Amino acid sequence: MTDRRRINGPAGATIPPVYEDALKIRSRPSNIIRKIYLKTGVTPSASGSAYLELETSANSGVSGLKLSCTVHGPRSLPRSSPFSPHMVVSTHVKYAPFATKQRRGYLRDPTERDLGIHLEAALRGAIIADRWPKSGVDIIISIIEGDQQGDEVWDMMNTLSGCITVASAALADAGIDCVDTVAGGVAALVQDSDGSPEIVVDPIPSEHRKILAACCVAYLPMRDEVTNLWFRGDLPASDMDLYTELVEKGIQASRSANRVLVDCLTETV
Amino acid sequence: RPFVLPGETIDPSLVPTHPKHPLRLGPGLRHVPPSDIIPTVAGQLITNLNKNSMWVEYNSQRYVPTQNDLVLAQVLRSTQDSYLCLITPHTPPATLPHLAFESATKKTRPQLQPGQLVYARVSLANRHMDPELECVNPSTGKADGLGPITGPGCVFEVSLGFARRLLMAKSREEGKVGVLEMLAGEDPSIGEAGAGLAFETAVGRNGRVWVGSEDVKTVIIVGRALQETDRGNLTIEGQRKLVRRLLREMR
Amino acid sequence: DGRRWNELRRVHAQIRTQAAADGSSYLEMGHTKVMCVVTGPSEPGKEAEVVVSIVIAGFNDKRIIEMQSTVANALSASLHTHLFPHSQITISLHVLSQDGSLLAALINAATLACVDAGIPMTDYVVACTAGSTSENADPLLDLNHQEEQELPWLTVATLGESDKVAVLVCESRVQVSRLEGMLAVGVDGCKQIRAILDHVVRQKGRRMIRE
Amino acid sequence: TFPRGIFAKLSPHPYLLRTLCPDPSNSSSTPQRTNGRRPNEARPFRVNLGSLSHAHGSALVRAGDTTVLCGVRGEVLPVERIPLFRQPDVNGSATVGRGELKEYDLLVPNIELATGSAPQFLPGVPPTALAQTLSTRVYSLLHSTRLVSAEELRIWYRPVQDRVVAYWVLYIDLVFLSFDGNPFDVAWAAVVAALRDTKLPVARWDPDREMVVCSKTETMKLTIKGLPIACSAAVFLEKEEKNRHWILLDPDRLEESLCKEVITMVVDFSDGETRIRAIEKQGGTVFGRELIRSFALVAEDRWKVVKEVMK
Amino acid sequence: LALPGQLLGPISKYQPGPGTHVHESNLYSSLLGTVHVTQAELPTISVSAAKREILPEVGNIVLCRVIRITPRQAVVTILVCGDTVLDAEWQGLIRVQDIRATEKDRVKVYESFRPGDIVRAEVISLGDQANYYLSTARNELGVILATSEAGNTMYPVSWREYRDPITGLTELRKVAKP
Amino acid sequence: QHVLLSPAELAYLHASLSLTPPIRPDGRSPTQFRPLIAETGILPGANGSARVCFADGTEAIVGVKAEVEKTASWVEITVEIPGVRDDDSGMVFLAQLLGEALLADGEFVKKLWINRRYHWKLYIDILLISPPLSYPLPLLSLTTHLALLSTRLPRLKSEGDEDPYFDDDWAVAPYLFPRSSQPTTRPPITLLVMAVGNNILFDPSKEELAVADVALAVSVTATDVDRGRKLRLLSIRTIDPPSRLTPPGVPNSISEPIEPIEGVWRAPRGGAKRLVLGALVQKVLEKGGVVDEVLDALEGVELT
Amino acid sequence: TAPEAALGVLPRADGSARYSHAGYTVTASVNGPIEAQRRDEHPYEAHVDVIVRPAAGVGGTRERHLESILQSSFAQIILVKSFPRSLIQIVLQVEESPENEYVNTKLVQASLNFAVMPALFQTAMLALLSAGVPMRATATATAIALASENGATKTLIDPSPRQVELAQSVHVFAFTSQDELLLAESEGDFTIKEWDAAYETAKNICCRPPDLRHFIRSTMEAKVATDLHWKS
Amino acid sequence: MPREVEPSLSERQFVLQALQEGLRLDGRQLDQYRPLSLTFGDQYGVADVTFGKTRVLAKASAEVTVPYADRPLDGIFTIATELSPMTSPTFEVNRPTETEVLLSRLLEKTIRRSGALDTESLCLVAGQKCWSIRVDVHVMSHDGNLVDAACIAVVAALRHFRKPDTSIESGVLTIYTPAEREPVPLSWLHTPFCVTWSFFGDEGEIAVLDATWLEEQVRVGSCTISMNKHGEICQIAKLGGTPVEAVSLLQCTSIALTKVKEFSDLVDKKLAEDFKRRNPG
Repeated sequence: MTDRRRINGPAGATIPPVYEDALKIRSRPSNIIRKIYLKTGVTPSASGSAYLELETSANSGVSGLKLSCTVHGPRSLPRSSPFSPHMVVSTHVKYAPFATKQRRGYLRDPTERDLGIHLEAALRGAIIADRWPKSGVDIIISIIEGDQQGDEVWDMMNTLSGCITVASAALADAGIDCVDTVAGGVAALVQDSDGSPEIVVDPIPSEHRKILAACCVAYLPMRDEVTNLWFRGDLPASDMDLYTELVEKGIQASRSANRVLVDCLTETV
Repeated sequence: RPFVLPGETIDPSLVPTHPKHPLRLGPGLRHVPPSDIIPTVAGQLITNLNKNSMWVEYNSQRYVPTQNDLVLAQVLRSTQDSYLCLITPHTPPATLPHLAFESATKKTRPQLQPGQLVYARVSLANRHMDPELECVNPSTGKADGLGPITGPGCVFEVSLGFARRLLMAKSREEGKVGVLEMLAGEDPSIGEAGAGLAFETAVGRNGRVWVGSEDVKTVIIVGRALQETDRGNLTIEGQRKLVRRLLREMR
Repeated sequence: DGRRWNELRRVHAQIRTQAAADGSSYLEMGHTKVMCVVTGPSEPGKEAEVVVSIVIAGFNDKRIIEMQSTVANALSASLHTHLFPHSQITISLHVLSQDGSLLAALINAATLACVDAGIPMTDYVVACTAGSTSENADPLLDLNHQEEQELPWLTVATLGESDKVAVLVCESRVQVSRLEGMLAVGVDGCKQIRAILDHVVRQKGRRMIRE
Repeated sequence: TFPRGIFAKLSPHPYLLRTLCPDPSNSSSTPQRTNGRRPNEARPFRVNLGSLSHAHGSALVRAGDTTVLCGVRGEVLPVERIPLFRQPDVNGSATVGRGELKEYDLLVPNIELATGSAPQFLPGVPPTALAQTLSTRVYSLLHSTRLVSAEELRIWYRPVQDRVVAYWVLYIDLVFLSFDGNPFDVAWAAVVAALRDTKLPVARWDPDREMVVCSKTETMKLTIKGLPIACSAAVFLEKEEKNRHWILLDPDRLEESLCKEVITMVVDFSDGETRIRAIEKQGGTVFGRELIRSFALVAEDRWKVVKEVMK
Repeated sequence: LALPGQLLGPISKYQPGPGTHVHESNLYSSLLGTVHVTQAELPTISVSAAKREILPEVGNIVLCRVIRITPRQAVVTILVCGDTVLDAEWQGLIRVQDIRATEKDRVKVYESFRPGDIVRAEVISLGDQANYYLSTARNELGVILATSEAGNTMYPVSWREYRDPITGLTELRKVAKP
Repeated sequence: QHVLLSPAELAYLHASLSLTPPIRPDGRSPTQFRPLIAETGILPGANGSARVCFADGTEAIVGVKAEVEKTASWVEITVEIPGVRDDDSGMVFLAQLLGEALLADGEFVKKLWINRRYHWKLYIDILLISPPLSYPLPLLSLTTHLALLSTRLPRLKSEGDEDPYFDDDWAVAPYLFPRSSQPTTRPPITLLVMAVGNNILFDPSKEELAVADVALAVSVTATDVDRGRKLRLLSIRTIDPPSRLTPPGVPNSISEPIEPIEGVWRAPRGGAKRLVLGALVQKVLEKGGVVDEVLDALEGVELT
Repeated sequence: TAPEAALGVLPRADGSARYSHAGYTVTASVNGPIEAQRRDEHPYEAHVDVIVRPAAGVGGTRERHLESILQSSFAQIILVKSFPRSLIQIVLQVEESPENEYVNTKLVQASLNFAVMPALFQTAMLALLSAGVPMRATATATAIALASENGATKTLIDPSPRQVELAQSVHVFAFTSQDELLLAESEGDFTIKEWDAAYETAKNICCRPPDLRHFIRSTMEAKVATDLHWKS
Repeated sequence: MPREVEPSLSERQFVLQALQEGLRLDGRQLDQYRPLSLTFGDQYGVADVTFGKTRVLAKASAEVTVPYADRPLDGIFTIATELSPMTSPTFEVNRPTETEVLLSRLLEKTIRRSGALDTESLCLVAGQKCWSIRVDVHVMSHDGNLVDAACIAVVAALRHFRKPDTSIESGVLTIYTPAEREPVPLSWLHTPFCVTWSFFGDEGEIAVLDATWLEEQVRVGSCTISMNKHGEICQIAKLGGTPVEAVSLLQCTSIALTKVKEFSDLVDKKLAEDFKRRNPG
């Protein structure tokens, strides 16, 4: 399978690198949210944009995860497409070629599309579509790095929280109406020296021995609403009271995340 | 006799510096802002001095509209104010006035079936605007044979140059195309003494030529002779030899 | 085996199988099983266009689209496509199991799906797959999947009882001589498969008019 | 009337002209294009390296608005998998193969204009022509430059006759977050920078495992040959006394849109003698023989600045 | 400089206006911008971003370039909205009946407008289609700038006609009264 | 999917569901589900199979086939909507949701473990025979659950330390997710919970879903009792109210209404409210809840 | 050794041509001003589309470059202005290329083929003139490749594919009838002084008082007179 | 652009009536097959076949690539047909066409089913090396039987092509550069050929052996028989058409073989005429 479009590697399949033959918990839970760096204006040509970075551990160890978002202004839709009084909102998320596993740009992996819908669900609620008929806003995120069967879902939740956080920033730089800033958040339940109960605001999966459950929320600060929530667990119904906390910790995480967004937007633009 | 290639300005001497009449310009010649005429196509120049025109003749198979040209158009579709037709395949569609046809009134209009063959005089040709085809000259009030075709017929493709010869009055002699007449039996040389055969011919600058006869056999014979001559420029004798050859194969 | 050449696999056909569809059909020839659901003549949100979609249940993309193109064109000659210009007709066919002669089941099942929908049909279009079986001659009407690998297989579709063939497809080699005997066999099979098909349509109607 | 900025979107070409050849003004009247940078002026390169953790080598090149992120990914290709392998001879005791890198396709570049890059370039569509033509250009230059040696990529068994068990395959993928400047110029410099930053892990075959193995805590650096750097420009002509011709270096997107002829030159000064690795002109009659030659002087100046940017 | 969602005011004190989304009787901003108030009728508040990318609204003057001229209509990209250049470009069509309300049947597209010209017109109505609709009927609306078929910049001589300076040829087009 | 509805009729549906008594269009109570006709073993040639039909008329056939693979993904889903390309994003998400429920069970994956270096793999193909008239996740969840129940995995006569061996006679094969009669796990269920204002409703109708204020998909698995059952929550996800994608209503004759008037339906701009989400989860996870009713009936369903 | 070509090879096409030189055989089809698919269409001026079809295999990314170069160069020659929205389609299929006996066949190659370019520019120009498309001027193009093994420099013209790989540097040039460079591309390690010598050597094909200018004219002359035999 | 050019209805009538009378626009009877010219390129493995106005050229490529994991034993053989914008202005690059899809599959089966090529001969190393024989069918001008012309070209091009010789030394295979070692012939067992029949009347009354393009748009349906001279038929493809009675179908197959044989004699002769010029002996 050689693209007529793109340069092709050797017909024989390549082999990944092979190496010759216990992280302590990073920080306090409530303020555990990793310090973030958000700047609007990363790309001018687009109506709006933003770039988000996160620190792998403690303060400024490395730039482990990096997001760049491109929002296109209210764009005239295709002539053949059916007229819509509501503004069409479309989200495209592509993992960069640089990840633990090489991901083809063409592939648009199933893992990647899943994020696009969630992000599409979070941003869609915030946008006011009734004010722009025959208009199509295209939100696009290209992920430079990932955070860092069961382990996969946890890593994914963190990337989602950042994608909804950059998007809110992007949507603001463009004149795209938003009921409220949408901030990403994460939460999870972990066990430490028989301390099963505690909830950590930022998962930090590798550090935790095992993670019982996790939630990713998109609270709209100033409006008591969650646009998107997705949670994986094996939680006994009798223990459901914690789920309420885990969800509530997530939105407490989002408010913290919102602070960066509000501050960057509020700070000199 | 002068031979030109694109980008080789025609020399000033060949141009007539006697501007009693501003010079009309023929195909393949372009006028730069200063009074210099530059060929735009490969071909042989002709002075046409008696006329106030210069043209360079290049035989191609694709027709770009020219006003007052006569075209063999086909009606694709109908619209409220107009009939849409194609001069040549893959052209931008032409616009034919609904009321253009002779004797037309808002109360009386001819209906043209989809896919009906139509003959038309080009009404306007502007690079900026899509072509428009008229049926009747407004002054005469008469189409003069121009219009839709109902007869039993077929349209055959032709090189634009061979088409020009047919449309030109001197098809025989200076034009050198007289196969149409040869098959007609007017000419003595054929010697068939057949008393002739009946064919109806409508030729267009679009490069597609209509031939219609009551007999199916008639259409093919005229056509094959016509088409064979285009593809291969034929010595009038060779044309004679071909018509006889096509005639013998006929039964 | 255990089947005489004249004999065909057991057939059970259901019409109006889908509770709520313009037309539906369920055909099982021996082990092979096919389900068809047809949207009624309808306009998407000149002659009408038939789309054929075949989905093979999990137990080659070129082979499928080739089969889709075959069923559509065959049904299109029988179907009175010309009557409704602006309408589109969609045939959705799903195969639960395969025992060979898959194409034949699809065209047969689809033709049963059409008559249910009420779309005008010039005639039943019915097909079977026959083989030569090598100068000894025992031409076979119904081809097992086992038998098709061993012996050359020819699939033939006819316009009902008439000898006319709308579709004839053979992807395995045969000598020209053997063919003349192979097609007639298939033709004989088609009328049998029409007969069962016509019975299925008639029996449902008798109950419908009764109901 | 001159509604400020409203005028520009209409009648764009003339607006560039007025600023290009200012009428007598109470000003220096230096030719200023809409970008604000004189024609001799050039966008300022800014390169930052080591950004991507996952890639073996990483490099970010910025030319104002335009930006390129390059990453070098190392993969090991078993010698048995590649068709047409023939064991090399370290030294010989006149026939040339197509090339170990070429026949084995050992280097696989790809330049990827982001959907985010430009209003012009958008997602969900097969690759745009400019993106594809640029990719091959980088490929062609990399093999003609001989920037990365074929020998360094080989993997040797080192038996206590020595033989090659496999070739390192180096994947180079680039992504533009934004596109407001000449594409190729920013990319090639990024590719050279990234290859320099590449630090493939030292690899040793284990006989008992029968599998090529890489060693943690082992670092080797690819030896890049030369530092070929490029500069590209496009001509603006006052046509829509021969029409005035102006040469525009490192063009902005708009300028690319209203200019029909471009030039790109690749030159290396490391040897101390000016060397022109590749030239390309298209779409105009402005770049005659005299203009071509002297563009290398602008290129030499561009080469001298880039080495300060690229450590 | 309020962020999206600042609680601008109680509905009683002020009235909803552009840039404001009102929920639960507490008006809120919907864009990051500098607020304004207009001050029988209560006051109106609005928030405006620092290109606005405004959607064309009916009755608004627009400056636009003609991609093509066609017998029944004119096809024109809406390059600019008054005081806001559009980074987002939406096509707009002008009808034959709309170009000049006087002498409607006599008005022809070819004579009124020509490709490559820039026209100033109102929005008669929303698209009812992919292409928005515009009209140059008002006397003030007309071709503001033109490029001759020869390519020479043309200077207006009369309201009906434009003159090419070097050619001396005159092309008929509607030109703006102002 | 994506049903089209007039502004008014959507306005009537929203209000009807809003009233303190939830006056639904069909008269079904919030808890009640619509009639369902199901069969198991319909699909031949599979370790497991199932088929289901709805009052809407939407129907599906789902098949589960497994082959041991050396210890890569342990469970694989494939969806084949007729008018949908495999590439379409919505389906991949839906498939993912279904997959999330099964894999997070722990018990299900544990059931699949055979050896440290060998593991059973479950390949699921979900086929919508009916036209995709309305949203399809509800049918897919029950269908997959049923087929999983029917799945028979051949018994392994290997002591279970050695490379594995199996028995030919299929009847010996133990049913996956066996019936109650050790604690007996139940295959996972994935259902959609809709909420109009304060009221919560289940088995949402296509016409109902359009007016949805909030919509969540909650996935639960239970441990049989051998106050009926002990239930466990695994996956929750938010399906965007199709409501947003709808016509606006012109008020009877103010860019945004200063006050929300009765007759006009405006696409619900905000997101879900925190209080609603927790209660919506509470109802589904309650003991004696709707979940047990559904799950038990599916266990009651005939097998092969 | 000497160029050989024919016009009207493909009857159905508005214009067609075949060119053979240096062991390169190209057959090209030109289609007159045509309605343009809106995505391809540019309103104010026409869009010229060039399709380069490989003799074997499928169109490479390099093949995408070879067509982009040809389009830009040929658009200046062609008079885009005359036909507003028309699409001019140039399609080239290479029947034969000089074999490299020294390496087995590799179907997909990423490098830019400088050696096929010289034949295409000459092939298309011949076809376009048969179409009659309006042109400001006519242009010819050849390629020069420099080899250093001999010492000093050896000039190799209309190079073969094995030659370009062995050669130190390759350079391709193209000249309008009004003698000016329309396109120039070079790859390798060379010096501008050596380039200027290649430009003046390349200049010879363009100006004469092989002989490219005469070739195009002569080839056209025979067809022109052949077409105009009817004048008699 | 309109996706398909449609013949003017007035034209569509003349051809139907002509065919009923037996007269043909082409000027030759219904049974006829247009004159065939087969010309081989000087380079090995290139063949250009011309029927009337339609020309198709086929070139054979044989790269060594890694085998598919599914079937490590068999090498890959692919026939790639691409309808071109040069063919007709309508056809667009990188966009599929109904005719283009069918042509490749029908042809591919004809060679494969006859099995002239050996999957066993193609594999070099079972694990990692296999031959990649290919033929690229280029359509130069589209009048009439593109399928029939491509088949005669594909079969001709394949036989003329020479693989790069292979020799195994010290139990190590070595693909030999052409200069290093002479080329190898194609190991061709038997030759398939393809013939297309077209029916133009309701009930399939009229049958035409070779169809002009104008004739091709009018005809109701068509069938294509693929037959080896000895009579073993690799493929039969009446994929769809107005119902044609079987008796006429069978009659057309016997006629086809008579047309196949005369094709086989020309191609074998043509291969000889060129071979003698290259290697006199």
